[PDB]
Amino acid sequence: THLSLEEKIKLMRLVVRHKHELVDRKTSEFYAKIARIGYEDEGLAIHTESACRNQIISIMRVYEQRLAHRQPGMKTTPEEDELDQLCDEWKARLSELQQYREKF
Repeated sequence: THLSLEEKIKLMRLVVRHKHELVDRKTSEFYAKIARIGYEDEGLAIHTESACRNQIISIMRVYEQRLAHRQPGMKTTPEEDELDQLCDEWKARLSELQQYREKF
């Protein structure tokens, strides 16, 4: 299914709010919780764990494309600025966990 921009922001706000609850190698518990709270509180459709995770993967993929093609002087909206900030914060959490796994 396809999320609207508003739904993408609601979803990423939740992901970031709960980011410290993600435990490396326990992704199932995290994405299941996000899917549940997104449905119960933010009015998102019922998603399976996998479907919810796929939505977040897609948001992040498009974010990376936006970053790569951003141009100096481009005009952005406040919704775009918030989504980019949320995506940056989620990317940083994933990178933190990757560094912990690799280095120790």
